Amino acid sequence: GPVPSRARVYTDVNTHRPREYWDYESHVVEWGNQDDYQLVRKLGRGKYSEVFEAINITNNEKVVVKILKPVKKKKIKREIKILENLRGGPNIITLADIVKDPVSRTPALVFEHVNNTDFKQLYQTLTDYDIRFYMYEILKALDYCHSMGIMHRDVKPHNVMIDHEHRKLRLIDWGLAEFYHPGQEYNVRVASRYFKGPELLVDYQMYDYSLDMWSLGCMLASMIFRKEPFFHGHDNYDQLVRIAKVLGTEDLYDYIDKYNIELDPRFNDILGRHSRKRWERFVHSENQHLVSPEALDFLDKLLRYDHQSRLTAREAMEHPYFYTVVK
Amino acid sequence: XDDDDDK
Amino acid sequence: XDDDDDK
Amino acid sequence: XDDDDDK
Ligand SMILES: *C(=O)CCCCCCCn1cnc2c(I)c(I)c(I)c(I)c21
Ligand SMILES: *C(=O)CCCCCCCn1cnc2c(I)c(I)c(I)c(I)c21
Ligand SMILES: *C(=O)CCCCCCCn1cnc2c(I)c(I)c(I)c(I)c21
Ligand code: NA
Repeated sequence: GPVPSRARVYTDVNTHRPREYWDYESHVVEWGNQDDYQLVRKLGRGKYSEVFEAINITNNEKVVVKILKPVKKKKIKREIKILENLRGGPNIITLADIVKDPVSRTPALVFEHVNNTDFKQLYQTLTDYDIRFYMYEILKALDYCHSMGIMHRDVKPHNVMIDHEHRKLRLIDWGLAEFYHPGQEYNVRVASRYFKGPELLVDYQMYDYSLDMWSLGCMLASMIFRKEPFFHGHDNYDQLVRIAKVLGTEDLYDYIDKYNIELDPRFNDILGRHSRKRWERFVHSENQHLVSPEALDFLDKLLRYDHQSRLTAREAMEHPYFYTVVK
Repeated sequence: XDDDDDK
Repeated sequence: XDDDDDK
Repeated sequence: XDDDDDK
């Protein structure tokens, strides 16, 4: 069997809470009044949701309404409970209300509104300083949710709303998030392919908050190198091949050995042998204004195979890459 | 959304 | 992989 | 509405 692992930070938060904090299946929802809201304009569609700008007609407040398609109530309560436990944290999207149609019983979550920039416009315009600023703002949200015993598990550009005109950022889409219980084996079929950590790709189930830090590093590399996504796999096996062609195979097999991880023999066959490629090799004329020695050192400390060796979000906030933002 | 839930 | 040799 | 959009 694989060697067990525990988070280096916030390991025991959930045992320092009443059971109902994390036992989301017992949660009793506080339902508001759907008649308080009217739709204004559609913003987007999810696999299980339709997302609208809306207005509270009792007090003129602009909000966003996320109408939920039929999924298991268990998943809905998990997302509600997590949003209520994290409400108020820095750059965490704020849940304002929870309503349901009395006839069709379709539920909806009501949130503060964000005027999100086209991520195409967004990439053209961000400077080096901007990337550092927004990265620090994401770290504030991740440190906060990790400190409250939750892993997001789906960190990626589509789930980071940036209103660049208002220099405003929110981490959204808490539908994959989960409570961290040390020793628990989690489903590895989470995150989007390009942002999946090596632990997911080798089926190492005793992962923790540090999964989100791998995803964050994938976002940082795509932004500073102007290559989206940075690790562009065709499937979950190719995804680890793409990672191994940058980080190298030597460290991958050291990680597998350290945790007594068993790979499919054919997976081992396709991984081959790849030298580590220095981060400087990804710098080009078109992206060099976003790259600095500090950025590459920071990236190198996020994108590590061994989840225990990655910076925590709190450690990341201390990195010299952020000195120009905070001091 | 490449994935959906936890188990 | 398609065979069970687990411990 | 109804139909599934893609690209
Ligand atoms: C896999 O990621 C596809 C499904 C994701 C659906 C995303 C639609 C955009 N979206 C979703 N929730 C949103 C919120 I709450 C807010 I506030 C905003 I602004 C947007 I755009 C949201
Ligand atoms: C048990 O069968 C797990 C499957 C093992 C992975 C094979 C994936 C599909 N495949 C087959 N040969 C491949 C090569 I050679 C390469 I390089 C890649 I990337 C992939 I995807 C391969
Ligand atoms: C079609 O592309 C999207 C599906 C249509 C969503 C509108 C449904 C009817 N409707 C109109 N206003 C609504 C509110 I305010 C709420 I809260 C709900 I739940 C629904 I159903 C609403
Ligand atoms: Na400054």
